Amino acid sequence: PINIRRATINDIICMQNANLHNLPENYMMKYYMYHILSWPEASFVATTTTLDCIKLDPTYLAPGEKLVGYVLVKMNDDPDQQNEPPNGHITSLSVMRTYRRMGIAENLMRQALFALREVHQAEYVSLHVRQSNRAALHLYRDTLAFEVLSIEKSYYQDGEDAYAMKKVLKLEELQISNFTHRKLEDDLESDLLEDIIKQGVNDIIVEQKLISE
Amino acid sequence: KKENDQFLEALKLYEGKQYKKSLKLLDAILKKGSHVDSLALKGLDLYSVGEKDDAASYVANAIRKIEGASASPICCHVLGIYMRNTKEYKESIKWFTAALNNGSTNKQIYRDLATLQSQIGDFKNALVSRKKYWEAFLGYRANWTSLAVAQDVNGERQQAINTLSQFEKLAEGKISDSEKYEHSECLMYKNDIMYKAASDNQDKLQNVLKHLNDIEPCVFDKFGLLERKATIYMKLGQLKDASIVYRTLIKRNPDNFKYYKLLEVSLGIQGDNKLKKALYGKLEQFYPRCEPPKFIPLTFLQDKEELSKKLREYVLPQLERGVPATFSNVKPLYQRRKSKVSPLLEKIVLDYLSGLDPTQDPIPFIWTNYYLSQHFLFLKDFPKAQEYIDAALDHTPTLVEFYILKARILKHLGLMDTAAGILEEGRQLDLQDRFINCKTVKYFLRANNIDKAVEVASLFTVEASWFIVEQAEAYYRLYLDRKKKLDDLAESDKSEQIANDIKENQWLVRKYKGLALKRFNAIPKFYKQFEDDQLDFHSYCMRKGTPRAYLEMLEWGKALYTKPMYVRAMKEASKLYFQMHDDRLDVFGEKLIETSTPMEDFATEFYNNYSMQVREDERDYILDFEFNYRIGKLALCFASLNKFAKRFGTTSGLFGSMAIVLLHANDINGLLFLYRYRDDVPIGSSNLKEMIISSLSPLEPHSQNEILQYYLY
Ligand SMILES: Nc1nc2c(ncn2[C@@H]2O[C@H](COP(=O)(O)OP(=O)(O)O)[C@@H](OP(=O)(O)OP(=O)(O)O)[C@H]2O)c(=O)[nH]1
Repeated sequence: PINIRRATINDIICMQNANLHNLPENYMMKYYMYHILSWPEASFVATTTTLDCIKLDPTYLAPGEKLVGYVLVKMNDDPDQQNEPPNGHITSLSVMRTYRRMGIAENLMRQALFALREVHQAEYVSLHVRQSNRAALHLYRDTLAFEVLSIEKSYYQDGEDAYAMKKVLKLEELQISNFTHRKLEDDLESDLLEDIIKQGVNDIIVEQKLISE
Repeated sequence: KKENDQFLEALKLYEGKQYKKSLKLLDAILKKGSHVDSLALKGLDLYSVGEKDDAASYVANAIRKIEGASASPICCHVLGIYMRNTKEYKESIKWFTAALNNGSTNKQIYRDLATLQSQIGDFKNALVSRKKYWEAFLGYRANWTSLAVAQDVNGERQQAINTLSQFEKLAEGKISDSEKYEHSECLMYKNDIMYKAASDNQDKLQNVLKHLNDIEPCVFDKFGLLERKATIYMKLGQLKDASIVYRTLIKRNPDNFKYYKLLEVSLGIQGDNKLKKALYGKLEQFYPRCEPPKFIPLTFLQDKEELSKKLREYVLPQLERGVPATFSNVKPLYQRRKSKVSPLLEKIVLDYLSGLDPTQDPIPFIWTNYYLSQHFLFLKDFPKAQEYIDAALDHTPTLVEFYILKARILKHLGLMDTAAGILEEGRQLDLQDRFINCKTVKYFLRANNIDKAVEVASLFTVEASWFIVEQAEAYYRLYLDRKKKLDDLAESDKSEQIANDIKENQWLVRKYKGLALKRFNAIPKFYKQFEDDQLDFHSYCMRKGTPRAYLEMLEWGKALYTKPMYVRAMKEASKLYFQMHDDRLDVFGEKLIETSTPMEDFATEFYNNYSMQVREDERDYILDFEFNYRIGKLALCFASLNKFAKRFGTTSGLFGSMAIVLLHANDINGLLFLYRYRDDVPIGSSNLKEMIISSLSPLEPHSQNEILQYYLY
């Protein structure tokens, strides 16, 4: 199965080797280090995992633990904008296409957005998406509720239109537990195992598989 | 005195990054030649502008003309800078300190020193420089953070905690909004240090807890703080308390497996299948879309009918949605509970396939066939693996996943060119998919088709380290093949044929062997640069206020030469060096292939750095054995043999095989180790080879072939 957790510097060599880049390998490594050592609470990865029950591939952090996705995140640190409100930037959202249809991109983004609001009191996040892919559009506008402000024309290096998107960040709305159902939740107080010993006949019936011989 | 003025203008110019204009003034002072520091500055100027060969000459010159060892503070400083640019960090340290020893008043030299000393691992002296800088500049928080960090790195945990407490006092009222983050990090960092120091002491741990509770309002890393809090409760034996925190962590990220397993431990149910079943049924209600509540039970259920139902509920909905990774998601179960889970999933998925119409349910259809192909490939049933992937391809030939899997099958069958060719069909589906481009490059390299690999990768026309190591291994295989063609190639009218051919294959052998060594050697160069990439962060992390991340980076730095790619390059490259050592009795790397010191070459470029960093419980003892064996240090060979047995027992065939090679001075690998030491230990040799072949029977075709060609050459 797939695990979601915070990125650490121990993830960056695998991030580097997970994709071909146009920049040189040492530039990328320094770039990854700059992110993870500047905003060490903002970035997240998705990996496979094995649980307790030889051409070493460069994307394994550990046996049975392969990097399959990540979201690399930063706060605004342009000197030319030192008087603007704290905002967040998604430097990179990257999920292996083979690991599609498992909600990975959404889960990474949701952790990123919450961390941005909670750790850095970021007020908004801004971003652009190629007019080409509706999957990214659907992810940001629909699933994640980004506002589509406008369409910046010929925005990309190769001349493609971009959607300009922005999301105002509000801690109460970004709370992860808002998105667990498509709605019971843990009250963080009651006993979880309370059910097992209830004596009502309907309890005895439904909780059948918990009574041993 | 007119010269000193010119020099000083030059110095200013250099500092203003105006190198060519600075050089003009120097060329003039030198045209009039004895001038030590105009020599040094010219050196630094030439370096700044690309003239590296000349820069070195001028620098070396200035340094010869410095017999007294007493140069001017400015000259010393200039040399310090030059040495740092060329990455002679120890040299840079000597010059920078000489600058101060000769009366420099630039306090910034201490900051430059602290960086360099931290970089070479001299944290005792780095701490001295941090103290000296800090006392000159008590008003900058970054200097307090670096001093505390330097203290912690030297083991002075109480001192580090005390330094952080001091700054807290200074800042007690003057924490701007611009400063809340750094403050947050320094509070958590202090908690870290107090936490380590507390060890298992209950009273100390209780203080770490109250501190953590006091800082919480000012700490923005809630994840870090909750994890710390739970761990403290555990160490205090306050399990119910820890379980609340873990449930709090799960609620913040219900997709992180780790918190669920810690929750089990905190409830005392890690060994109770019934209670865990209850816990996960409960969590499943809170987190119905998340993996852990659904997957963890697949890991422990023993009742067949119960396990089968939960497996069905986990797998079938994924097949229905057409999830490519369905099999990957359950693979750990096939790995860890094979006998139990495998026949259950086989029936579940065959039954599901039975009820699908390819026309009305095409997505479930093809993805179910895809799952089954992986299922049977994993169990080594190749005809079935082929049939199920074929059913998917025949139905929908435009999905690249089907080609990846078809290629993997053929790769297991040992048909490397074919495997590459199939992936290359997948690639043609979308030439803009970089990920498929890269797997294709790799497959062609595995087939030793370097031209095609380079060509495919040149669509995005810089060397990646993974590419370079795959290319090295290809060259090595090509080397072995050319050598074998040369050995098998060993009247007068065709005795002109074999004559030129030998001469051709002698060339290629040297070409490939040299190219393999050159490619492998590039890997330690990458990793040394990763190490060097820490340089900026000794200061920068202090300025940014991320001391905890900085300490994680230092741990990463101390593990670089134990990383998977580095270790892979080191183990493969050893084949060559060890050989060259035995047999002993630059665009193509000929200079590397004709070394007089293969073993000192290996140790210097690969083995020493790995040896310094590797943990004893991760050491390759066979490598140590083989290495010291050729170094004449048989004492270490015994140590290696012993420490090997003390981990794997002495039943291992490799264990027996190894002991003998030292004494003289069925199980496949054991028989093999003996073989590559047949010229030193008296074996059947020919009866050993026949043994090694009889053992090959069970393994998959690829493993058979690889051994027959490149291990029993
Ligand atoms: N560093 C490291 N690497 C690991 C580990 N386990 C597996 N790998 C590698 O990841 C790739 C996937 O291996 P498998 O899932 O066993 O599948 P495969 O060999 O049949 O392709 C393989 O490299 P590959 O030959 O490049 O795979 P492929 O691209 O041909 O599929 C394998 O060697 C591990 O614990 N650590």
